[PDB]
Amino acid sequence: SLLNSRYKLVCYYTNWSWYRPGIGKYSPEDIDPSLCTHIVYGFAVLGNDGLMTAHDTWSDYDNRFYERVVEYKRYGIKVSLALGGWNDSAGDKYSKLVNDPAARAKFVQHAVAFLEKYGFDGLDLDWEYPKCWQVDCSKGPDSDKQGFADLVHELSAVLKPKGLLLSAAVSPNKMVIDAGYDVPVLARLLDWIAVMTYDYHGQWDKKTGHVAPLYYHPDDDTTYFNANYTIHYWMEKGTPASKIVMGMPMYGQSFTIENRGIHGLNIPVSDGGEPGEYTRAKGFLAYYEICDRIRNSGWTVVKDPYQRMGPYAYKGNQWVSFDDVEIIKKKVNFIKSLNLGGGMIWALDLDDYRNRCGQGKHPLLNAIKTELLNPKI
Ligand SMILES: N[C@@H]1[C@@H](O)[C@H](O[C@@H]2O[C@H](CO)[C@@H](O[C@@H]3O[C@H](CO)[C@@H](O[C@@H]4O[C@H](CO)[C@@H](O[C@@H]5O[C@H](CO)[C@@H](O[C@@H]6O[C@H](CO)[C@@H](O[C@@H]7O[C@H](CO)[C@@H](O[C@@H]8O[C@H](CO)[C@@H](O)[C@H](O)[C@H]8N)[C@H](O)[C@H]7N)[C@H](O)[C@H]6N)[C@H](O)[C@H]5N)[C@H](O)[C@H]4N)[C@H](O)[C@H]3N)[C@H](O)[C@H]2N)[C@@H](CO)O[C@H]1O
Ligand SMILES: *[C@@H]1O[C@H](CO)[C@@H](O[C@@H]2O[C@H](CO)[C@@H](O)[C@H](O)[C@H]2NC(C)=O)[C@H](O)[C@H]1NC(C)=O
Repeated sequence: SLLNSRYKLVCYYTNWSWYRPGIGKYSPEDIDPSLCTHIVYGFAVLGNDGLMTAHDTWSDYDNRFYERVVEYKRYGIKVSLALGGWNDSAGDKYSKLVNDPAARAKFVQHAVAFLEKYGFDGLDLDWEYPKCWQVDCSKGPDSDKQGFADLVHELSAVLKPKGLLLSAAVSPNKMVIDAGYDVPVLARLLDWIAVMTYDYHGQWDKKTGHVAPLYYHPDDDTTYFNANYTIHYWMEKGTPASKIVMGMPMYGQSFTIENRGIHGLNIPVSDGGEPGEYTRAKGFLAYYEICDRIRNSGWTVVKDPYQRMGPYAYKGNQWVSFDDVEIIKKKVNFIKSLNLGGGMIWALDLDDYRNRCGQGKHPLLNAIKTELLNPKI
């Protein structure tokens, strides 16, 4: 079992996946307890009073979603609550908090009481990002770095004596890592660091690219935009391998390409791809939306024979890059070879949990589990 192994498999849960039609609906009881060692509930948010608060009272509270995910502690899974996420990280409110010691002191006592009220095992910090607010390093003050480090210390000082966990989801981008993170302090105090080794490329690049390359590719604009560089950089900055869990995407980045005639990497893009029926977000497709396009709508798949990155698929002017089972096995062997703490997925509700594509239920996540449990490297 994963729980008896030397590896973590940290699964993000998202409360908003409930609000999807038909088979895209995901509920707490859809969580497969054999596939995760840790479940992280996305998200709670930062209230205007500087205190953590529920993001969606109808699900989290009225329909007892918090309690129904904390249910999984009964299997020996550790269940944490994540604070933040992309939308909540817009603007200055996390910076205002961490630069104000009085506000941090108030926040910390309330946050631990909040976790204990609902039975969470710990807190996951997902501020995107200290200093580089929503990856704009011109926006935030340098002092976000020390402020975040002191927030992590102050949370640790209250959580650790109670046996509660503290983790963070962190940038894979060199520039953001350098500006936002006091890596030695975080590495010492956090129980794990979930490196978000995905979203390296997307519609914002104005050209096609892979959501989550593992190794450098000769046509890359930089040597930094791949999981191999990112994970080694976190270690170079002072993170122990055992503290790192490597993120893997259960989804793809989609693109509307400018001309249907060329369809390779780095080709011009006019917009995000057309939204999926279930996830309804331009530029984004769940794995179960992608595999259906390939299986039943004739999308053409291009693989990398050197396995530096997963596949992409295209049809007409639509183009999506994503991870398949093959590249996932390669990434998990990479995790094992570096003796990392384990793997992480974003997110439970985006894998093909319903077996819509006939590859079995949870094909990507089961591929991770099987390779993590395989002794050979
Ligand atoms: N009541 C119910 C409700 O509950 C429910 O509501 C739901 O709630 C949930 C939760 O809030 C919602 O989910 C969220 O949905 C959103 C989508 O709508 C998601 O948003 C996305 O999030 C992802 C991340 O998770 C974002 O991804 C990021 O995107 C940005 C860009 O947008 C990327 O940032 C860019 O990064 C690149 C590098 O990668 C960087 O480029 C560099 O810039 C530098 C500096 O400028 C350059 O350097 C210079 O270069 C030149 C030459 O090269 C030199 O001369 C210079 O010297 C040099 N300095 C360099 O070239 C580049 N390397 C860019 O600058 C940077 N901007 C970022 O990386 C990427 N991570 C994404 O954008 C978001 N859209 C969100 O994640 C979800 N959680 C849910 O949707 C919501 N509905 C409701 C549901 O129905 O129902 C109610 O009932
Ligand atoms: C994985 O990433 C690491 C580190 O970024 C690469 O190892 C480096 O190899 C390059 C060759 O230029 C050197 O810059 C460093 O001297 C190496 N560092 C270490 C610690 O070996 C490694 O090449 C990358 N792997 C692949 C397969 O691309």
